[PDB]
Amino acid sequence: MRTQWPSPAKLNLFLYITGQRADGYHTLQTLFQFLDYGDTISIELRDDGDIRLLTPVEGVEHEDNLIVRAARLLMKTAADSGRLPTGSGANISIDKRLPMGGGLGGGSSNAATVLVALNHLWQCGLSMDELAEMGLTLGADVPVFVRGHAAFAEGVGEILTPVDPPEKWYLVAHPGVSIPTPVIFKDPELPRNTPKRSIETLLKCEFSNDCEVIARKRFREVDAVLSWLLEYAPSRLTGTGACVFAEFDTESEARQVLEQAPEWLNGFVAKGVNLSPLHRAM
Amino acid sequence: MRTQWPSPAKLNLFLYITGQRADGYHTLQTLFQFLDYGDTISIELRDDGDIRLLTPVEGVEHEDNLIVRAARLLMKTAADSGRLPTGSGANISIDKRLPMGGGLGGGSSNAATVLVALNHLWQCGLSMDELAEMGLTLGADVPVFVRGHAAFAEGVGEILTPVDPPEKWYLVAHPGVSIPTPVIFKDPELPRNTPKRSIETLLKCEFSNDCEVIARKRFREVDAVLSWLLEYAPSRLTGTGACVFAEFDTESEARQVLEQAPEWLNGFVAKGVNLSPLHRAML
Ligand SMILES: Nc1ncnc2c1ncn2[C@@H]1O[C@H](COP(=O)(O)OP(=O)(O)O)[C@@H](O)[C@H]1O
Ligand SMILES: Nc1ncnc2c1ncn2[C@@H]1O[C@H](COP(=O)(O)OP(=O)(O)O)[C@@H](O)[C@H]1O
Repeated sequence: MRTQWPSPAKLNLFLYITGQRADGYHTLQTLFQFLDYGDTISIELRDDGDIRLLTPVEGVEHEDNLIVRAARLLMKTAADSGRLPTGSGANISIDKRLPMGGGLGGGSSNAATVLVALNHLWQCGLSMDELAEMGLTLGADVPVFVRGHAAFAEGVGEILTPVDPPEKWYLVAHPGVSIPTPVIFKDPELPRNTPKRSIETLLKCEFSNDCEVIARKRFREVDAVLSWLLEYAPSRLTGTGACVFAEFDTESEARQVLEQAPEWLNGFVAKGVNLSPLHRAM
Repeated sequence: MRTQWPSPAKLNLFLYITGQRADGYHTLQTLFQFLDYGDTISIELRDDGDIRLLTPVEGVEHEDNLIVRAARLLMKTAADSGRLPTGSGANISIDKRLPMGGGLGGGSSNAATVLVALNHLWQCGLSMDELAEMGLTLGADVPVFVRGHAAFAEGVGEILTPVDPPEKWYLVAHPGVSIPTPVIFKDPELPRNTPKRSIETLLKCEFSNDCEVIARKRFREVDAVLSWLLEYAPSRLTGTGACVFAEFDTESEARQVLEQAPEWLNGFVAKGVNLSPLHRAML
């Protein structure tokens, strides 16, 4: 039989870069909230051990797809501890709505959703801790999606504390430019020394994204989108860009501004949700 | 009173790059063993809450030193979970023998030793898991040093399985070139698709380091050292370089080859040990 599984977007409501190790990896303090909007993943079980992604994702080959990578990692990890019933396989299809990149975390969401879904359908019986561990090897943000709650992330992205930030409505704009994450993280002007602070401190401070000053400066398209939206509401970069979000108390106000937006904002409106649509449909 | 604390070197006996995430981070499968050789960190407790590093490290600012970063992170973490006695502080001095970088893990080791030593001396009682967690925020290799045993490391460097590889003797050479880790990791020709395999598979395969082919080609001083050493013994890059190690069954044979070595090898000899000298001193 066929099952459907949400793969929501996220926003980083705040993102602080606390340090960079000698190998180049940046430590962060960041707050994740889900959008009630995203991809939908359909799965049909197989009993011949095969994994198939039936829907190509534009510009990614089958075996590099995070969906396939996640399913094969789960398969291999389970099998190595005798947790994988013989024949365990799946046909996987994605209704893909989230942009590629943008800082909405679509790739990580897809991998989280696949691990959680297949763990359940194959009855591998892995813990959420185990799924989150494994997921972190595939994408920086997979653990927040696997665990399913709005969360303050630190450590190397593995330390997650649930929080319940305001479930606002957002106008999420996608400036017409591609920003690969390394492009921002290699920038010499990137802040990399924001003081580590408590969740109690951060939650009461003004929210900002340390990547924003850089993305705005290097990419005119982000500067244009941000300038346009700040005339209406507090608006920030999510992830390492390019996407930018404007916060509103109600759907009507968000959509009021959307209807005034130029086409080049490539905007949509969605509500922040603290429990993931994945886990909710569970 | 003054206590002394080993901060040993490591070698990666093998290092496989299994993948790279969208954010640029590379996942690895690698085997660590310690050297019975390294830095020594001396600590004197303070009761006024200060942290001082009395010995500056070449080219590294006080507050950018991983010794200071690690001491301050523990203090904050203990204080906020109510596990730091009032006034806990320390004077810290390092007898620094390890090169800067080189793939011997000196910075990570210094940070691990500080965490372990100050956790013990201030009586905070943080677990090894907590100390390894904290440590991984400071350096990629801190967890192996905190947990104190030769180990197979995977995950994002947090998943450590004890292993007992052969305690060989090594001639460790330092080609005369600086290799920042990011330069190797950003290279387009670096392997990033080595199949993730089981520890049993790995332990019974030929050992290699996926970074070596890049380091050799970009920095021919590394190519020189490797070529010279490979005439005498199996030899490989450690970490992302520049250091290269050659393995030997005995100290005599290793020092015999050292004796013949040209000056530009900048070599020393040390024995691999599976229990960290830090943890051995604490027995
Ligand atoms: N199913 C997938 N969805 C999105 N990106 C994918 C997928 N599979 C592989 N990728 C690759 O990995 C990157 C992930 O980017 P993104 O969609 O923002 O996800 P995330 O930010 O969660 O990693 C993309 O650049 C893309 O080339
Ligand atoms: N006490 C320290 N010893 C060595 N390196 C340090 C120290 N403090 C900071 N560093 C930084 O770490 C890098 C060198 O790394 P290395 O000495 O091999 O240890 P590791 O690679 O394990 O951090 C340099 O960029 C240096 O500036």
